[PDB]
Amino acid sequence: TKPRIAIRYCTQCNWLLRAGWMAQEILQTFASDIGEVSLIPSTGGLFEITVDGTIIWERKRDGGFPGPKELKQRIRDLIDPERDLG
Amino acid sequence: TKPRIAIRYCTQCNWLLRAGWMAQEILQTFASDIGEVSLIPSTGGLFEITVDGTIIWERKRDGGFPGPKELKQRIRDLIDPERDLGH
Amino acid sequence: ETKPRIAIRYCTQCNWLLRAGWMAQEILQTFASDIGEVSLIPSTGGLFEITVDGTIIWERKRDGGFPGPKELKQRIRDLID
Amino acid sequence: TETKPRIAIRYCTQCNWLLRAGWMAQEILQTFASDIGEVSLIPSTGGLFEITVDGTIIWERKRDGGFPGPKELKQRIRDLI
Repeated sequence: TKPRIAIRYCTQCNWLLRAGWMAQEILQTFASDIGEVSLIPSTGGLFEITVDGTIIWERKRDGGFPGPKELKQRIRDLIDPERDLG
Repeated sequence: TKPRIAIRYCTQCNWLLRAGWMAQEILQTFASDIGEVSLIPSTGGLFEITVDGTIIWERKRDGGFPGPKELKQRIRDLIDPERDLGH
Repeated sequence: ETKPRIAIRYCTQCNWLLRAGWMAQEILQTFASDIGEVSLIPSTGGLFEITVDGTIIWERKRDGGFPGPKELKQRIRDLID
Repeated sequence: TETKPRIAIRYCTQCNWLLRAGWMAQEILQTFASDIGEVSLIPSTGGLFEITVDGTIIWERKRDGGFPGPKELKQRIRDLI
């Protein structure tokens, strides 16, 4: 059972591009280790990324949007903490 | 009920880019109307797109990869064939 | 020794930015080494045209739509390699 | 400057920065559309990540401390234009 990642993003805030980019950054790094990445259109300024239900990022709490390094690290810390990302 | 869309794509075939693009084309067109689009890393030359489990594209069956028009129309046809897409 | 410059002109209104950006990435993934740049150029009514140093390798009307990634990479390969 | 801005994103190809460069290109073009002349994606070497407008640097990896978020990227472009 490989982990499942969800990205909930506000459609009218035009956050689809950044959500899709982040999905592709995740899949490029963790291709063989994750089951899927789900892009979930949402409303009202929501931007949230979960790994099997655990929030690794949420816009209000985390103060914006993640850079690729910090996103990969937070996913790694949950699914494969021993992996060196460089 | 808002459908779940899944795109299964072969990781080692370098098909992430096209899978991600199609996900974006789908979400851009059907924003509200779609529950989610899942990108599902797969192996062995698989490229398959399903709408709530119903196959709307598969590489071997359909002879390659879909253009954005045919992709959008196939999804529309499955969710409400009477819905106009302008376009 | 100067590297080819590829341009993708696309209709802004037709929402063709997504497919243009995707093609730019398919091109740079495959020919990273051999090309100098890929330029995305927002353009007017119904245009979708790809050029390699001015040479047209795809136009929407004349080629009957939009290219699949194999026939895009092959047409570039033929011109640059 | 009286021509439409030419934007260029030079990115390290061996670092797998194509994804993030193509993404920023799309963010820029989605926001500014035909107010931009072009966004050029330029395969580079050696950890380079540089964004210019008509040749003026508005972002560089080592002096700006990494990679821009969409909000700041767009504003720096807006500032010049």
